[PDB]
Amino acid sequence: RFASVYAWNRKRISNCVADYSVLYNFAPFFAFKCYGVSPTKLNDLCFTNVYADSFVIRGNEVSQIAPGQTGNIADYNYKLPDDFTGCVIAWNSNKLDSKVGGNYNYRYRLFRKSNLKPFERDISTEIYQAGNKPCNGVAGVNCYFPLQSYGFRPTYGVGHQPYRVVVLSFELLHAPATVCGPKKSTNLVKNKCVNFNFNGLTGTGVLTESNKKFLPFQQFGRDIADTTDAVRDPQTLEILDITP
Amino acid sequence: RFASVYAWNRKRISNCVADYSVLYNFAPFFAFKCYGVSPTKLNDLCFTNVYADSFVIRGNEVSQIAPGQTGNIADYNYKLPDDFTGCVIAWNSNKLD
Amino acid sequence: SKVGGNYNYRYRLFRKSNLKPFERDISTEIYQAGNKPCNGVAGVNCYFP
Amino acid sequence: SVLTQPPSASGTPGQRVTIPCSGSSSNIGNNYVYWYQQLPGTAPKLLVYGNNQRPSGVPDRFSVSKSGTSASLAISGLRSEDEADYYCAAWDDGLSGSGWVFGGGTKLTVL
Amino acid sequence: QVQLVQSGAEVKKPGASLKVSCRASGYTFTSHFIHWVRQAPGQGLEWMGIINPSGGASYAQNFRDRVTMTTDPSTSTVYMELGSLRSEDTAVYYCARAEGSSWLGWFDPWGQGTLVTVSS
Ligand SMILES: *[C@@H]1O[C@H](CO)[C@@H](O[C@@H]2O[C@H](CO)[C@@H](O)[C@H](O)[C@H]2NC(C)=O)[C@H](O)[C@H]1NC(C)=O
Ligand SMILES: *[C@@H]1O[C@H](CO)[C@@H](O)[C@H](O)[C@H]1NC(C)=O
Repeated sequence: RFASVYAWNRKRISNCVADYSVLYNFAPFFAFKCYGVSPTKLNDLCFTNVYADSFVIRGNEVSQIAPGQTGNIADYNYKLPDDFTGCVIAWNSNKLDSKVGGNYNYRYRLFRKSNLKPFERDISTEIYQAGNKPCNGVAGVNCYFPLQSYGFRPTYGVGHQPYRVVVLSFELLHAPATVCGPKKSTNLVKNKCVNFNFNGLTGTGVLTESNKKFLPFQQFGRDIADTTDAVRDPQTLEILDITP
Repeated sequence: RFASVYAWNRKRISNCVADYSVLYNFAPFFAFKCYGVSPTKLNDLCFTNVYADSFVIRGNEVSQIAPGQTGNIADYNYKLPDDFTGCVIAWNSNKLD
Repeated sequence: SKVGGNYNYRYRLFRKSNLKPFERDISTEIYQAGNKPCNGVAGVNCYFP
Repeated sequence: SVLTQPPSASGTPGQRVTIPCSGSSSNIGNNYVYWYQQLPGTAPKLLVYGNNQRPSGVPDRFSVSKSGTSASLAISGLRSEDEADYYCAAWDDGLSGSGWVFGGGTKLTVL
Repeated sequence: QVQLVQSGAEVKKPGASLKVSCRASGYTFTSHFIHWVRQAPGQGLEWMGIINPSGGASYAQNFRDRVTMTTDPSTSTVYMELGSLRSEDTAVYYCARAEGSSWLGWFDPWGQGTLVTVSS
């Protein structure tokens, strides 16, 4: 049971090794648009938080799950930020989420005061007062119920079928990362020019014993002019200086 | 005198400011379904041609003034296109007609 | 086309099933259209192709 | 009518006749096919379904084939009961509508 | 031993309505959705509708706006109502039963068939 679009889930993904090769055994995926990353290189990167949102939508609105879009899904049901670096996955589920005789359990909000902020979730059911007069909880003329149920008969065109959507959104940067792909570690060598990767930091240089002190909250002190100069192993906590 | 349904009027609306805030001083409007537009935003949009059709019908056939409907009004008296972006307004007039 | 029949243009009218696109066959084996082999002698149920 | 079937076919008892039905990705390239037999003056019955399975009450002399966006039914050894109309069936999801679409059918007889 | 029986029908003037029955027997009524299919003579077949035998229904969109269905899971029957008939709707209607789950499935029991016609 995916949740309906006005009240979407949000699974926070904690520490793991994340094989994305899976997620490639579910269907043809009517879509699959990775935005900040390219999907062929996901199994070799470290991310800090991977937020997975999940909902259902009609088929002609799958193009509205994108950064900076308009229409009655992206304005006020689910707003992606313009600083987006995730991946939008969407596949048809007319064989599961739609029954004969109307499926009145998928609803979308069509009237609101104004738009949402990015990643904003509302579960309000207060009657939007369009007209100048109050109608005090009794809908009708110039004040309507805000959550309208979808249709999802099976005999609807593609473009009115229930499409399930999972939006992955994850940021890679400060802090550790916690969750990273399967890269298979490797023996650490010292005093040799090598090609190194320290939990996401890709570079070249000679590794040497340092004399700097990162405090348990520090992961890699760059130098003046903003270039990485020291790192701390990802499973030993040894501080090592780097130099071209 | 509204015209009967088989021979409906068609007023083409030329240049002129439409106080959308009016048309809200006529009754309870048994209906008022805006299809392509949402009626709270009408006072801030530009339209090119505003065609106003006008007729009378029985009360159980007001649901047939919609894009893609069947029954003896919508089949051959007045057919709305399936590319509709107007607004259907309907109110009782048993006290007049 | 000549007067008196031109018996040098032939077309295959019976086969097992269809061809693939751009498929060429020069078979002359007797198609068996029955439940009993006729071992290279055509006639009832099995015709020249 | 979106499906494509030959309008007629003929043969002799003891011959293998194939009846095809080719469609599209919406019609066939994304949803099993089913084969129904209409004998004249009756209701339709089942012949073959699911491209590998056959129901009861039928000899398995009828076979099913599927090549991409096409399918077909194969009949070796005709009898006098096989002068009938044959239809193939498939679900389809199209832009204008969706539903349970049929073939045109093929009338098969022996002179 | 499992059969879907109907009612014999007659000539009907165009623009009228037509309620036709489909009584199910021999098995569990609320276990199998019902297909409604239609065939004009000298033409192909086209299916009308699909019915939850205890629930709702859905329709083929080429034949929307003129067909209604109703279940009646006490005397084990479903019904088809077709109003505003035409002269090109002269056909025969079959009422088939489907597989126990949703729309995709085989159609194993079939109706006897009903003749629908218009004349003067
Ligand atoms: C991750 O697991 C590895 C298992 O190999 C840990 O490596 C061992 O850590 C212990 C504790 O210091 C050492 O005594 C062993 O010698 C290490 N193994 C090898 C092969 O060197 C590693 O410490 C773990 N990392 C974390 C952060 O828990
Ligand atoms: C939190 O606040 C934001 C904006 O102030 C609002 O959109 C959201 O609904 C709030 N969440 C809860 C659970 O109240």
